[PDB]
Amino acid sequence: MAGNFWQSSHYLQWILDKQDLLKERQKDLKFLSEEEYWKLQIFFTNVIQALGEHLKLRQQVIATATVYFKRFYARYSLKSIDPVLMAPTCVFLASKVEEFGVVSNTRLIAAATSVLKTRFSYAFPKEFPYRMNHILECEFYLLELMDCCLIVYHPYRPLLQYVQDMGQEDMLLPLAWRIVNDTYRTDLCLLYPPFMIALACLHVACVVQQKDARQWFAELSVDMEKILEIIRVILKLYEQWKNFDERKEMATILSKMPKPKPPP
Amino acid sequence: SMDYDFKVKLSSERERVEDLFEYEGCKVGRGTYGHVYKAKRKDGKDDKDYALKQIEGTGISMSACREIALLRELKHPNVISLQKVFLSHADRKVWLLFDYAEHDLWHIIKFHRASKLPRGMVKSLLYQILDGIHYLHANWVLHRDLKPANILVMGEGPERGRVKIADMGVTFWYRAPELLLGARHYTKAIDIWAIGCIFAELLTSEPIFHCRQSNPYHHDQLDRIFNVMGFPADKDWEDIKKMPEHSTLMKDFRRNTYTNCSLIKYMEKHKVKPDSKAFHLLQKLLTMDPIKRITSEQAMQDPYFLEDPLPTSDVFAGCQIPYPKREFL
Ligand SMILES: CN(C)C(=O)Cn1cc(-c2ccc(-c3cncc4ccccc34)cc2)cn1
Repeated sequence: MAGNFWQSSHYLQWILDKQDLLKERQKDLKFLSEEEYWKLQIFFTNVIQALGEHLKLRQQVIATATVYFKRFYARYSLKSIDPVLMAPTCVFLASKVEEFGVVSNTRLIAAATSVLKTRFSYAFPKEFPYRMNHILECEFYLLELMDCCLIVYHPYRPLLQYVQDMGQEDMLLPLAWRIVNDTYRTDLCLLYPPFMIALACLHVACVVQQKDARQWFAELSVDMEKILEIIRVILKLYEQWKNFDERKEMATILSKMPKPKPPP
Repeated sequence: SMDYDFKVKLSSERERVEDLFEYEGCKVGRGTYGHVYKAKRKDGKDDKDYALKQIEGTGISMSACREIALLRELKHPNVISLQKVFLSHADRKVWLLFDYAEHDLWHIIKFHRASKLPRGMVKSLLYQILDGIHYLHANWVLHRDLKPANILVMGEGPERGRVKIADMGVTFWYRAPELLLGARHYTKAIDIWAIGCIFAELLTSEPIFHCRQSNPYHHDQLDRIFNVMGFPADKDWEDIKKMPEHSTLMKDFRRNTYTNCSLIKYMEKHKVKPDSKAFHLLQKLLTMDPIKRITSEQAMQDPYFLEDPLPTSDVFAGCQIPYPKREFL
């Protein structure tokens, strides 16, 4: 699949208003601060990233799984479904959509158990508690509450088209691609079209590597106001990165997070 | 694991297929894809016929995933339209809802060859197949298995005569020769060969490469392609040497066996003039070399669709439909 973004379910249903997102978030903001909430989103982004790395999945599969996770918690509370169960479920569903196949029961559970044990022991003292019956249940809820919107468009594809158009695919692409992976620590994928995130990442990459791309950028006819809005978020994300000690803070932030209520 | 109040609210508000539609004993289709039912709304809001596709297996399979993912994005008059998705939590079965197409090419062809096809209808069917596949190909979507049973034709109603391309995910009569020779990947030309196979079947009422019933190499099917087409010369398909099953082809076959075999001779026996615009388009679709096969956009621009009669939006062209309604299995 590689269709027009303006006719996609991604644009027509999953490009949200920054204020609608904040209003839906207010349910969880009674337990966690605005700061603690974006730290928790970074944490699970990095959890999905470690899951995809372990399973040897391409960056597109990892990114599709990230967007699913972010999309679900944009409409629902962190207590509705445990994010520790949502993270491997998203990875499982995105692997099927992106044509990478069905991760087996034993391969998926072992990946979730190992990743949390060897890479997230600072936040999780107990072993991964869920089994395949939990993933398969969560999968049905995830598919239902996303209105069956499975095709996700990412900034990686237009970014490669932009760098190739510049004739700087060797110099700029490694850094710009890395900056794109980092946007998954923010809500940009829920607010702006992918090509726009790719242009802002390429702009930050040109600034870091000190390259005059002003001419190329001026011959685009894109809303540079919206590109500047994304740049500020990218710049802000690195300052957030500096002041956030994931390993020292996550145990307390996960304890503050609302948990699923059991039946009476 | 999951909030009680969240689960309870969703269960109370979830629309269940059995509450919305009556389909018990209404099965009209069966296959690898799953089962199809001719259903009616339980709430009398509509008297319209609907198609309910119950997918094969528990949970969401690769075929169910691929069909939901694509049909949710694809909007074309010649591609089947997904109206709703039902996730039956009780038995973990996936249901897909569409508008009911009364006919398909499998049944239309079956009716005609049983008698033993109007040429305006054949041209109209083909232009709508090429139109629908051109849209899919423009969105980098491949059918992978085009056959008459997938080319649905709408019956009486607001969309009379409209072709709908269905199914997104035993018989190799529509499989391109490069697949039969071990080509690992699916390509646009593989879909084009299939359309060429369908077009020959609509023009003659017989499957051009009919063959008697897990490796990619199917000797009997390739033999039938060469009895119709003739053995490909080096000049005709230069990369035949690059095929994984080329050594097997050289071991099992001899160019001499199909010396008096050509598409001209085959089509002539079924009363299709080799100098007609229909034949020349068919030969461009049925090209052995995939890189030498015409595209859907180039096929739609063919002077065949400019010749009398022009293709129509209603393939039947307002004439009474002779084909019977689908029987309940
Ligand atoms: C073993 N045999 C002999 C068979 O299955 C006989 N058969 C039945 C069919 C068939 C049944 C239903 C539809 C259909 C109709 N309307 C809308 C649809 C939407 C999505 C999928 C299918 C449809 C199309 C074909 C073909 N062949």
